[PDB]
Amino acid sequence: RLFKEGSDVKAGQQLYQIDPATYEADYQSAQANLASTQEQAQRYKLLVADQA
Amino acid sequence: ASVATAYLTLKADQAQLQLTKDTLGTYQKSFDLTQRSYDVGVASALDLRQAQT
Repeated sequence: RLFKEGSDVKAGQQLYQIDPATYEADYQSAQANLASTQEQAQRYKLLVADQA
Repeated sequence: ASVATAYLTLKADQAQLQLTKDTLGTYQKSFDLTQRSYDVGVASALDLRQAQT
């Protein structure tokens, strides 16, 4: 818990960390898939201009 | 007969040389496309070699 109790807080201020440890893993998997497909899309964007 | 066959053979081989020049132009365009595709990184070196051959 990272707020002092009984105080005023603004919107968007973090309150607790709930130990992700699974969402971090699937986020790493999704980013690993993204790192392949975005450079494939960029290479196809470069090659589609010359009609290769 | 000999002069006639020689003239017709030359007349055939002129257009055949034109078509072989068309083939060379087509293959040069294909090799340039595969060279672009190899420089970008989609194809391997082996497709470039097998187009050059």
